[PDB]
Amino acid sequence: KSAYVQRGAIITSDGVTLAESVKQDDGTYVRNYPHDGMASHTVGYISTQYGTAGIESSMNETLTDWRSALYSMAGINTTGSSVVLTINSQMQAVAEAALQGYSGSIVVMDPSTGAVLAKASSPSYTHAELGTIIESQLVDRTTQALYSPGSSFKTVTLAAGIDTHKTTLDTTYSAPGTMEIGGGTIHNYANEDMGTIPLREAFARSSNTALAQLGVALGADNLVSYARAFGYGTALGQDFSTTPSLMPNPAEMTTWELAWASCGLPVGEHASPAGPQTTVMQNAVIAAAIANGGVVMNPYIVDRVLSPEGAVVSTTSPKSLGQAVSADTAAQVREAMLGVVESGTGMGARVPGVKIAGKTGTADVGNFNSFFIGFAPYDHPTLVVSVVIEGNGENVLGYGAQVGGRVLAQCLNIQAL
Ligand SMILES: *C(=O)[C@@H](NC(=O)c1c(-c2ccccc2Cl)noc1C)[C@@H]1N[C@@H](C(=O)O)C(C)(C)S1
Repeated sequence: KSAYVQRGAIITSDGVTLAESVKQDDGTYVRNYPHDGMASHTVGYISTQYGTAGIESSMNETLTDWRSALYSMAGINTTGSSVVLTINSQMQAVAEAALQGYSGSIVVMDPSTGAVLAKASSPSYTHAELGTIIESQLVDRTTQALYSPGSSFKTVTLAAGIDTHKTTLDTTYSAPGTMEIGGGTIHNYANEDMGTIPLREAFARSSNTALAQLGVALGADNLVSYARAFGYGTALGQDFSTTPSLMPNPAEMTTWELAWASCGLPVGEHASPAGPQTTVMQNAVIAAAIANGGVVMNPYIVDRVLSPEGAVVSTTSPKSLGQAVSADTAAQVREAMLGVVESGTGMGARVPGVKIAGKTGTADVGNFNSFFIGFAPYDHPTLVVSVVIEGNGENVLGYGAQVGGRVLAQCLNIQAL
């Protein structure tokens, strides 16, 4: 009976329709996807073969007595209501252009609300291609793929160390090329001996040996608690599905495992999952919480629902998942992240004439992935970005940062119009 009931439209915040139902002469309705290929994973689909995904799935209730027995009356009475997303089409096009030629994903988010302004996964597909045989492409690498976050997770270790008042940005750390911890070995990248340096510098240069010592000083309970307070263990998304980011049961962790976890590498062996394992969306949520004075927002992608004749049925409200760190801690972490871009591993994210802050990472998976989270402008951030570029075959060292800065710069100009 449901082919005869018109399905509501899915529309961007700037007024671009990405999904629509069209009436047949038959009486039935056919699902049409204008600008087919934009925000495909987010818009989603309902397919017998390929399953259901995205807004088509999560808002299916919304987009979907005596008259019900008459199929001829299904068309007149009740139309589906439409969904206006928080996605902006120009920011979406920006994120999609930056992923051309690469596998991975980008999220652009408003740090004060958690509104998702761009959400792109690559490789992507068109709805036309769902009517044919295809495999990778269908995985939503923003929300439904887990990755070792590598050094980008040091944002959480740093935040926890500062928030528990166990260290400060100017506290010095030995940052040798190799160190014995928990009866195993931790190395800096390239075995680089950095000598004794302040934590802000250990963070800007992404020393594993330094940040591992902080993780060990923190202990497993604190490291796991802080990860969870940033959202680990929560299925992020008010109105979309994200697979929870994972940490171990702290009681099961060893010291060596702890050392590695605090650098973003999951090496545990126990009943509970190894961690951290992250989504890109979770990485955005962390950057956003840091950008927003420590207040974690549950991200969302629907702005509002519109009745068939264009009335506002309802509006999403921003909702907090709590205060993960104090405002004072957040300002310190923001400062440390500025250092990453101004003088450490994130210089590829620099954009002349605007202050960009962030944290980079690289995780071995002979393949490695490149991560970046960041926000801008440094003073009064209005945007957050989270990026993964998957190596696969290629060396992609530093690519996440170059992509991140580019996306932020172009999204700021869009914001400005
Ligand atoms: C965290 O991402 C860090 N990554 C590494 O150190 C990592 C290594 C490596 C080499 C020897 C012993 C242990 C490990 Cl994990 N191999 O692959 C990567 C490079 C640092 N962060 C990165 C950046 O912020 O992206 C680096 C490249 C500066 S190293």
